[PDB]
Amino acid sequence: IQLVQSGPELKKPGKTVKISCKASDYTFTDYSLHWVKQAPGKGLKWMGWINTETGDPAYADDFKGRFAFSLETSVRTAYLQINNLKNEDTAIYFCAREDDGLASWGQGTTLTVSSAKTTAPSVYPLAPVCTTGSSVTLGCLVKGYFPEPVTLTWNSGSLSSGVHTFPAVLQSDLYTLSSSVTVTSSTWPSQSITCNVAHPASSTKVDKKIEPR
Amino acid sequence: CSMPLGMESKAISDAQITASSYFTNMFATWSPSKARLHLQGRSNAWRPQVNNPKEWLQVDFQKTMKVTGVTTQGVKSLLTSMYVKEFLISSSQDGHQWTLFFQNGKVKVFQGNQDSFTPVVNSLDPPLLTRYLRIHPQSWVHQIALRMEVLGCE
Amino acid sequence: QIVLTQSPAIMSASPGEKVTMTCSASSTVSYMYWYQQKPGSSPRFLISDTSNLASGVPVRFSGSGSGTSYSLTISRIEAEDAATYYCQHWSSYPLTFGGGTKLELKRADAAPTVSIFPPSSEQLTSGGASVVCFLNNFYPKDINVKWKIDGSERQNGVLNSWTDQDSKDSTYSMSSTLTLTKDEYERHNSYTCEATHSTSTSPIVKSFNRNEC
Ligand SMILES: [Mg+2]
Repeated sequence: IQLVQSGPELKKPGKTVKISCKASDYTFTDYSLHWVKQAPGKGLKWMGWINTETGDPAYADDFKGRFAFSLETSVRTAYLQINNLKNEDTAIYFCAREDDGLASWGQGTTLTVSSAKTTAPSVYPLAPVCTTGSSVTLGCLVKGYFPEPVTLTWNSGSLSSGVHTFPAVLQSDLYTLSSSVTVTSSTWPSQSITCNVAHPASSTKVDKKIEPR
Repeated sequence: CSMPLGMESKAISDAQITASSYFTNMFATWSPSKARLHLQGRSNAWRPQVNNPKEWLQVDFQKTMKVTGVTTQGVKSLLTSMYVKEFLISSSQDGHQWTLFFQNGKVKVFQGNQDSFTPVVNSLDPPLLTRYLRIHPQSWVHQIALRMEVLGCE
Repeated sequence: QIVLTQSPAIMSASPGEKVTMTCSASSTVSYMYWYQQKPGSSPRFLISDTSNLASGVPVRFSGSGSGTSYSLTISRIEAEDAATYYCQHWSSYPLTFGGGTKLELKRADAAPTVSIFPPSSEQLTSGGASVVCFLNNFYPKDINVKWKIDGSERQNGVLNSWTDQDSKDSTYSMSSTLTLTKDEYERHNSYTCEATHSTSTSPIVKSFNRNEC
């Protein structure tokens, strides 16, 4: 069982967003749907639910006002609308199919409310100085983007072992992120190691070959 | 004064809903707390352990409430529709002594459901004032199954 | 309306050990549900109806309890069981989650592997200069980095990011990034990263000269 929510959203304070939740099979009007909100450091907060056979939505106390649940049964999709956006709406929103519990969950939808501009990252290679022994650590620095997310891979994904990618840190309205990779010295610089970075929000798609100094 | 007292919303918690018996086993549980109007999922209705006219579902509002009506609904299970056609209502204020609901002198027999998905409303006239509500199925189609809502106010 | 209270908030255990974590309702519920969430992922259904394993869930998990007291047990914890665990009830309005029990894995203390990287040329061609230092695969999580330039320490311009516990080897990593101007950076020759960790009274340090290497 799968539920596929739509993608990340950057919205201006005071505007409206509509997040969707599509279901794989059609046992769809057979189970209720729930919305759950997760704020960065907090756990999970129930927003409420909607009856998929009748369309009746029900809201939790903390969400009576600027929230609306809704459906499109033909295309097996539930919706979550938020009106008049504020900073506190910034979070991940999950949907969940109730089946003697919240038995299936969607992958989540990040919402960011901010008047800040979309900014593309710069991608810098991190070559070691000079290398030393039988293994060498390389790197990649992704600097000055907004909003989240970026994806970073090494050699398109083929090099995944030995890898440390670090969560984005925010200052001042700009994110910075980095990733390290450890390989054998007989492999680099002889073989090629490329840092792959994408930032859909600014349609940015860069590849930086790590090159010896 | 015809508000949903919380069967559908669960303002009436699970533990406020009980019954003489319920149908259950390895695969399914049709417990009293399943008797909530428009509930979905599997085993989405109350069902007695066995089918007869001496069974009842009970709601304990914990408060005294003015009940102005009940809404009942059946369920469809494995392509078969089960529902209650006729029922009685009784009430108490101590959960041991039970007062039948009469009308025009005679014991009132409410006309409930004719299918498994359509909800049917029945007024309580005069408005009943009670803590404990009971519903007693008396006739039915294929099997006893019940989803319900109590309508009232403070 | 029933509130859920989970203890402990954080707890710690070595691979192979047993853990029990508790969840107390403010009033009787019918069943208790449990969920696991790893960082960056959706929550996942563990236990249906107080003690039934949800689909796909390994048998070292089990739940119990009734009335107002329930508990989850992992009989022989593994490294990938590092997560936050939530209990949840739907016995009355509103649907509620507990605030989560965070399970951290104890492992052999590990000192950080440190690596330093000079500003890239491409970054320099733009008036910024970032020096990046990776502190990888250490335990326990509490660590300190300080930057120094030709002997003298330096506090701001510094940006740090910690990883969550590795679900394979149970270590933590940290990236530190000291940002500058191309002008400021080119004034000095030696740059140094200082890792202080409870594995040693003497810090792990790495360095480079913009001369030679
Ligand atoms: Mg029974």
